[PDB]
Amino acid sequence: TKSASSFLDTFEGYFDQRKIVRTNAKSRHTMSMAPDVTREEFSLVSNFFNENFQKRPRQKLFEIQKKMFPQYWFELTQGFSLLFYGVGSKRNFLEEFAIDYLSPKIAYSQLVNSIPCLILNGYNPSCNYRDVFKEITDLLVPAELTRSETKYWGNHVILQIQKMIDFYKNQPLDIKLILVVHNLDGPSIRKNTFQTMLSFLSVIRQIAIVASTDHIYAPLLWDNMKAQNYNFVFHDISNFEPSTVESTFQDVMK
Amino acid sequence: CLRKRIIEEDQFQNVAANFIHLIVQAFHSYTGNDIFALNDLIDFKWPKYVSRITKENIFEPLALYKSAIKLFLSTDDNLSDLSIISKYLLIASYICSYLEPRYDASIFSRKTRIIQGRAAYGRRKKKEVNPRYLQPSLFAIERLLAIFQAIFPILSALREESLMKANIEVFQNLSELHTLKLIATTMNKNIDYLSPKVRWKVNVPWEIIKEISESVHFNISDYFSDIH
Amino acid sequence: ADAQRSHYTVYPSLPHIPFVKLLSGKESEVNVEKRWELYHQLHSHFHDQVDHIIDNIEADLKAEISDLLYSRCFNTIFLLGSDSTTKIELKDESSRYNVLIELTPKESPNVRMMLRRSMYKLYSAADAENDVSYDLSLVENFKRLFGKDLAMVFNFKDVDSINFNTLDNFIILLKSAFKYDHVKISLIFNINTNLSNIEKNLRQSTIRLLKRNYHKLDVSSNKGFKYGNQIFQSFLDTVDGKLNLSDRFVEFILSKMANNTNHNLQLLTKMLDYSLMSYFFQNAFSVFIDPVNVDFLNDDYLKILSRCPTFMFFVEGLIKQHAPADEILSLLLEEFFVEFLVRENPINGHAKFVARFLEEELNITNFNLIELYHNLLIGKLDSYLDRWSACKEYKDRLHFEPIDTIFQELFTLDNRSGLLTQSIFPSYKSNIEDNLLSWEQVLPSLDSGDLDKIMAPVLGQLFKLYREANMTINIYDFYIAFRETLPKEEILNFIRKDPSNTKLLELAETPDAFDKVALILFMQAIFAFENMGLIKFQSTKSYDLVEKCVWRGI
Amino acid sequence: SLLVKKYCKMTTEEIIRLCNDFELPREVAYKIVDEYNINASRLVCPWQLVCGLVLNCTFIVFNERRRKDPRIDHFIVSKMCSLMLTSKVDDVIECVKLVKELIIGEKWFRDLQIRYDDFDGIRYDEIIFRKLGSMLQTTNILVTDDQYNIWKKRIEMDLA
Amino acid sequence: SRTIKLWLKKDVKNVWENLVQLDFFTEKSAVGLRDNATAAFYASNYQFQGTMIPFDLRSYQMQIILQELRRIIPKSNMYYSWTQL
Repeated sequence: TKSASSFLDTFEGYFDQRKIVRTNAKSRHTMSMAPDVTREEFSLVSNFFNENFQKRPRQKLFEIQKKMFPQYWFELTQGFSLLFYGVGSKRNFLEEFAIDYLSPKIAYSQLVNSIPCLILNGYNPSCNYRDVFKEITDLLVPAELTRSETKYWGNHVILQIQKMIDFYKNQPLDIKLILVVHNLDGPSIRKNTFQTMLSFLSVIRQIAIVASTDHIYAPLLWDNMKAQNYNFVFHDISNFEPSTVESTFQDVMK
Repeated sequence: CLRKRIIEEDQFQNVAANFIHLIVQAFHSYTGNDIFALNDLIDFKWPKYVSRITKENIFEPLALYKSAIKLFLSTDDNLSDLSIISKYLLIASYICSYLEPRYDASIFSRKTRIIQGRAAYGRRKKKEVNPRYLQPSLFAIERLLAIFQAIFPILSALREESLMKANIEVFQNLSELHTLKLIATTMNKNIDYLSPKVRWKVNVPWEIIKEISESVHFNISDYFSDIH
Repeated sequence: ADAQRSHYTVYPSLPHIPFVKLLSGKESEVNVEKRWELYHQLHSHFHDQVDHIIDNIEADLKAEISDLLYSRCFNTIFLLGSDSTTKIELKDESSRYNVLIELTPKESPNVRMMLRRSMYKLYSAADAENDVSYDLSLVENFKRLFGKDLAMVFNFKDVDSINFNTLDNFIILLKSAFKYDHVKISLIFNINTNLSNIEKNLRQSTIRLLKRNYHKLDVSSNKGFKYGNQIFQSFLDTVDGKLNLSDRFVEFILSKMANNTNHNLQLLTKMLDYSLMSYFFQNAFSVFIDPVNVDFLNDDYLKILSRCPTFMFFVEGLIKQHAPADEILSLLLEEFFVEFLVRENPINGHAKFVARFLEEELNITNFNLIELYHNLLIGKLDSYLDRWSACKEYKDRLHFEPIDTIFQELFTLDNRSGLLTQSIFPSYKSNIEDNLLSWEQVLPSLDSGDLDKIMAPVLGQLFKLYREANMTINIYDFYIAFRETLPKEEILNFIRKDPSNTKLLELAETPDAFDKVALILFMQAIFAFENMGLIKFQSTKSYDLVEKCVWRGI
Repeated sequence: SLLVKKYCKMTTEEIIRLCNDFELPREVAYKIVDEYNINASRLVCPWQLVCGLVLNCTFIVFNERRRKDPRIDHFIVSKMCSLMLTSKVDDVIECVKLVKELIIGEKWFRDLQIRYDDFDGIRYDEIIFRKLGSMLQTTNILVTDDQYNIWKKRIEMDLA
Repeated sequence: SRTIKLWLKKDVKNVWENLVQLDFFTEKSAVGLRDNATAAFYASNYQFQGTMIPFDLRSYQMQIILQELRRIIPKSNMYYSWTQL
């Protein structure tokens, strides 16, 4: 079904491809004419093609991308948050960078255990901001709010993070926590309170932020204040990876 | 102020009462029968009326009215910095909110065709209701970005591709416009920005977008003169 | 499994600077550490001045609000372009409580919550230096409880975000306190858009109430360019005598600084910082901004510095001016490199000179020092000074021609590679579209080699058919179009390459094998497109048609 | 002006005559023939498409000569205005940009880009590090080693 | 055409607010004053769409129709002829 349009790109292509199709010019082709495929053969063919089709170019490209790892480390030490984007899964890249590379480098440069890496699976729709902050408060042990700081039915998480920001401004600038956020534009983490929480955590220089995004409209999530607080350096890392872990929360039959 | 004016250069009560009836005769149609609004107008226009009292005017009420006639033709009860991308995004959102999406190729399409085809002909007959008198329509993100690209200002040009694409600055400006509520959504709390079900609409009147377009020297009225 | 969890902490297993070795890895580690420490002193010297400038912004801005706030109606202050981050101070004024109340739109869902939070904060602040009801009778009983007079200063934060009906009703509520002789009320409005947008949302009687005494205050950092010029001058005095700034870089700074208005200074700081990191990470000649490293000259330094176009122009001018060939071959250098890296480059001091002459000798304040520096770089300072109609008599004193010095290309901040664009302000959706459409600029073409050679990756192959289609796509026709591009024989040979997998070998000899494989790959790529936001199902319970959402080049 | 003439008549012999005056390889010339043939019923001016096709192929095939000599890039379009009977050069680069939309993503164009190792004017090993945002990417404010070597050999030739 | 001062939009805004306040106009599909305190508490924590759009675009309905105005407005009024269509 190639379009009979003169244009493909820009607003010219946008206005030229949104024309009106008559009823007799439409196709009444349905999913009932498709060959029937069960879940098991779907799983079998997908894990065969995701492990043997274009695996060697993906391997060589991934070996090119780890030459960027010292530059990523240098951008994290100067206070910038890393945002990775591209076509394909970036989950293995983020855990391999943060765990196998970045945490021993930060721990050895700050001279004995390595830096803890808190992983946020934003592709999970059950990612909850209060339990993430519970894990953060166990990892960092911040001072609790006094009675005048609780305000009047305020959000205790946001007030505690603001107190944390005012505390950590007069501390040595040594990274105490590595916050990895797979799929920062995921279904529950893209909400306003979660983004506000994560940007205010990104204000703190002692927390390293390594995040990834999958949606094409992800920079719509951040206004001027959130872009100032996040302090992103953007890095395009396209690899055409399968993304099989993130697909377990959706139904592939539909 | 009155006793400073009589030293700088029953009848005091006469001129105060005459000012009160002049205020009432000038502004009763505007204030209605409101005691409070007329009291504010009296308090606002009393010192400017005292400041135009002369020796020729103190015993001549009509000439003193004509000397300070500007205070009675206008009520004057009022209190009288966006980026270039934010300004053009506001203009494009107004265009998307008040032009129906089936004739944009009849206005914005300008580029040379290699493949045979026809653009939109345009609207056949004009409507007789000004659409800016009604509530704004809803649009998608990509229509707003397409019209914003259409209306944004423009051998080394071979590798130039002189058309501004929606980079992160455009999306950041759009998000700033949403958090200022110059753009609005269909839902207000727990907003899913990345859902295609969520649509956008302009949230400014015609006067605000008019002075915004004159701030950037954009002819926004030319897109509305032929339509109605 | 941790992959199926919401969140989990990994205590990595621990089995020293991020700077790498340049000169194709032949740089010494001493030079790497010296580059690291040199970058740290330059970064510290810039950021100490930046912190002092930001502190001075805070101090002077609190001073202006404190002046305007002091010396039977509201005392209204409108702070235009505020962004509501400043801590407002109130003095100690004996026999009178000065209580400051911050209200955000999140703390203001209705008038009742505004009053309850305001009176709780008022009672808490009065007690801090028998329970009561948190209502306006606390205001009328304030001198009976605490003995002193009351001065409330309300600070409404993000006034463009609070519901205006609630704010109007709250101002009308606070009007009731005017009948008490021991109460004065000041209101501070953090206006972000403009004042005309605010008064069109308030009722006319409220505007008439607010008109009795109000003061406007432009509190933006863009007003007068007074704070941006100090940051840019601090960066200039950091790099004075060490690094040059290109006209391309300053033009980029101006163009990006125009696109952001509420947050301008930290964008400028971020751009200058990232340029400094990029220079000290990519350039091995950075050690030569310190004169003590001139004994660290090696061969690879000489062949890198011999490709400078200023050196190219200098030696071709030398063969233009000198007839004998013996002196030319002697230069084609190590001693000639040293004697020119210690030049003063007085453009920074002259920029400071015209800045202080424009500010303190001609009483002209509305100039951008970044734009003035760009005009001094391109050589058109007179065309920048002929605007105010007062530099006509001083046109000849402030003349400066640019001196294109030798070997300045090894010590400069530029953008001719687009690295600052790709890292700070990328074309995000355009990069996604171009990686989907092309894909040979992402995946290498190594020369299952046959199927990798002649079949595209599935997402790019789907995007090639997606882009050429209409707004509304039939899913079955899309699958038919996708199946035609695939090789029917090489795919069936590819799934028979592994003899260990038996169920795939069993499915391979089915007469409906290739269509099943094509439909599985098509459905996986379609759900990848749906998760990326490229397509949308325009239904709930059919999933037979999709709508295109994203167009390349928009 | 050959770019103005609407619905004009042409054969494959004129296509081979145009593709042989630019010294393209023969397989690229027949792919240009096939690309015109699969669009031939739907062009308002087929010389626009043909001009863009030969110009986009001759940018790719001689990428090395254009890198070591930029004046070839100032020659080829300057020659082709002599063949399209146009005085201004803006319509030729407009043809290049308009045809570039229609052949990007096509399989044979991508294979040509791979086998000449030319992706929007540069090799793969540079474009991958500009896509990654590497600080160590080979920016062009100096000259290359090959340009420096041939310049040094030329200046040593003209010295004696 | 067949004199009366034509007032500007900014001045007519105050007359419009006074007509809303005197219950001549009513917001479209407005419930108004709730029956019990629980419904009023539920309404007070909701942000109505009419309170965020600009005032010139709010839908309103008449508490008095044009026929009733023709019934009550005396014949000697200078706007009586416009109480008919």
